[PDB]
This record gives sequence, structure tokens and C-alpha cells, in this order.
Amino acid sequence: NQLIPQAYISNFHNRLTNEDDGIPIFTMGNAVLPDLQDQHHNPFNILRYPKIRDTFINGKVVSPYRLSGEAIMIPITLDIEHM
Amino acid sequence: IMIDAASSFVLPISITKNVDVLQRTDEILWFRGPSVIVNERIINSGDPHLSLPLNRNEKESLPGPFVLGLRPSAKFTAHRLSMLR
Amino acid sequence: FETMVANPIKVSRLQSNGVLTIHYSLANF
Repeated sequence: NQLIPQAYISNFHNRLTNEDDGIPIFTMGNAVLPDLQDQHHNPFNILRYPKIRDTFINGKVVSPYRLSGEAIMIPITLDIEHM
Repeated sequence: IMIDAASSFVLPISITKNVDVLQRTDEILWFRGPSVIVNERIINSGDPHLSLPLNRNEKESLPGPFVLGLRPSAKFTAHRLSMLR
Repeated sequence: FETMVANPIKVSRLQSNGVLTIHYSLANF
């Protein structure tokens, strides 16, 4: 018990449509992330950050998807409006 | 013979104005039975006035109950205080 | 004064033996 599992959190599209991060895909201490400060090895201390508690609250449950001599690099552009 | 009786009662009228020496709840606890007073928790099973040997009406008022309490001398306490620091 | 019966305080032995003192363990969102 008292272990956080490895998966079943994919809160990504809400951060794509969060309207504050520098993402050009969609249109319509003092550190932010504790990757340099310790939490005394307690899970609850991660809930004080607003960019992480939003991921814990607004997450969702997905299913895991299961799937030449010289390379020719061709850049492919994409511009499609939808809804 | 029952075990899980209450044996604790508190009157609803709070007269907690001059009551600070009794046993409070933190109100006054009122039991179903009184208290008992024990003088000394240790009994010297020697001191032959209590053991009554069979060798030899005599009245004798001993000074204090501390004969029957295994009280040590002050010299060992002073020696332990000298061993403290 | 003689009509002033009090409220009994129960033992609560299951709450007297081993009661402790859950969102604090992060396993339920």
C-alpha cells in the first residue's frame, strides 16, 4: 500500500489548452518544479505546487497503445483548422 | 459481575469558578465510589515488631512511618550528586 | 438538587485499546 502507481495519468491536452504555456499547437523556495529541492521523501509535499496539483486533479485514464541505404529528410508542414 | 459500567458522572451545571484543585476532564469528574489513601507503597517485611519472633505488654511509639519505607541515607545521595557532575 | 441526575461516560473499550490519531496517504483521488 501507500504507493503511487506508474501510469494512468495523461493530463496533457488540458496543458495544451491551458492558455499560459508557450504551445503553438492549439489556439482556442521560488521554483515551480521540485527537481532541485527535496520533499523529505513524503508524497503529500508534492501537492503544494499549482502546476502539479492541477495534473493530479484534472487527469484522465487512457489505454496503452501497442504497435534503405540513405535517409531522405523532407519537412512536412501542417495547417488544419477544426472546431 | 459486570465490567463495562460507566462509573463516571458529570453534573451539567458548570460551577467551574473556584475548582482547580480537583481532577478535571479537560467539568468535574464524580465517581460512584470514594478514594483510598495509601501511606507508603513499600512494606518492610523485616523489622521484627511485624514479623513477631518467638524469642522474648510493651509499648513503643516509633518516630514516623519512614522506618517501614526503606529510606536510604543522605550520604549516598550526596555521593551520587558528586558523581553527577 | 436531588433531581439532577448526570450523564454516564461509557468506557468504549474498543476505542480504549488501540485507536490511532485517507487523503494524507496519496492513493485515493
